[PDB]
Amino acid sequence: DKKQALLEAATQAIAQSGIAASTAVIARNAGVAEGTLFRYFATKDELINTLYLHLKQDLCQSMIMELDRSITDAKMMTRFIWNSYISWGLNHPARHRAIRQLAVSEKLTKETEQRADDMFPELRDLCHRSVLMVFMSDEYRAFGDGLFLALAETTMDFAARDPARAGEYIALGFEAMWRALTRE
Amino acid sequence: DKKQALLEAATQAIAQSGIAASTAVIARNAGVAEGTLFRYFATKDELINTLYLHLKQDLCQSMIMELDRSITDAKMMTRFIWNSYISWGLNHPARHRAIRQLAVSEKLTKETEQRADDMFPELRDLCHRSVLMVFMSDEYRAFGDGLFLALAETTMDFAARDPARAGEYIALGFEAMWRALTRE
Ligand SMILES: CCNc1cc2oc3c/c(=[NH+]\CC)c(C)cc-3c(-c3ccccc3C(=O)OCC)c2cc1C
Ligand SMILES: CCNc1cc2oc3c/c(=[NH+]\CC)c(C)cc-3c(-c3ccccc3C(=O)OCC)c2cc1C
Repeated sequence: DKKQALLEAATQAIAQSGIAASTAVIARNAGVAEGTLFRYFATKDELINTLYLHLKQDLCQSMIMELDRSITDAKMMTRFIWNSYISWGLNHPARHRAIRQLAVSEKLTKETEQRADDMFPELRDLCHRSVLMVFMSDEYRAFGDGLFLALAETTMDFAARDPARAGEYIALGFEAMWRALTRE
Repeated sequence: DKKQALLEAATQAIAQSGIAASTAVIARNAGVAEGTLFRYFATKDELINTLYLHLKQDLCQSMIMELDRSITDAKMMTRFIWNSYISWGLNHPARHRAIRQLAVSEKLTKETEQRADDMFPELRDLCHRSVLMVFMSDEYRAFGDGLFLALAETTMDFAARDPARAGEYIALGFEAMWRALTRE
């Protein structure tokens, strides 16, 4: 009756005031004290590896409930999953604007990845089969992830401000990143 | 001497808070009164247009200065241009953050936008020949510009954090931008 208020506080804080959020305001929302948070989340990073897993879970649980488990085409499957990502993102700006710092902050662990890699078996093998091998290496994977998110968030941004073309931005955005990240 | 101060301040604030940045914080950081800022620039939107041009001219001066005539190959010529642009962004990180948020802000006038296209007449032609027809159009230009800027921004951010591999991020990002925006 408070943990998801200490994550319903962080999301709304990381969002507005960047990875350096003021734990003071944080308390004023979940209604707790400093050590309280630290009795759920040991350190500030654990908070950032857990809040990321929290916000990731939701994003995936969202992306799975729209998976038409029947279609074959790797690109078509990637196209349908891109729709979900944009949807969740438009539905949950603050959430998305918080998962944004997290995936590009480095305060993340390598097990946090396998949590965010396995947590959706379908996209993981799909990427292995579609993404340039260079964006699958240890050295340039984060870069590849960075480009994908920057393209998704740009697509989110335009969709939200011009709702009548939204569909066209989604399709245009998807095709752009597909050429950028997959095999020719 | 105050106008330049206002510009320099507006750059630093927009980089941090986008176009929502306060006109009071801007004046204050430039060591002038908020009333004064508004005698130089009657609206916030007028400030937004001038700083855009200020920044664009600065960015294009760098590109022109570093352009090699000897370059006869089209793809190679846009690579060299890309390096300069990234470099300009590595050198001037707030200038680029401000430039990107201004560029995508829907408050730019038609003349600003026209006068911008026409600072690098030759690169401007270059873009018309290379770039996907759809990203040059009336409806979707602004999206293209956004996609482009997202890619160079992510390139720039990875190169600055992990400079050991700066050259590779820059090359990888160029190739990603090329497949995303240019025609076959
Ligand atoms: C919070 C959301 N976080 C992420 C969401 C992502 O969604 C992705 C969707 C994709 N299509 C569906 C729209 C493709 C092709 C790659 C994606 C990547 C991705 C990009 C570059 C390299 C690897 C991956 C990647 O996921 O590697 C898995 C083996 C990705 C990465 C992150 C961090
Ligand atoms: C502050 C910087 N402002 C801009 C700088 C830009 O630099 C660009 C460099 C390029 N090559 C070198 C790396 C290419 C190919 C396109 C570029 C575009 C561009 C991208 C998409 C659609 C049109 C254009 C464009 O410039 O259209 C002109 C008609 C571009 C756009 C803006 C706003």
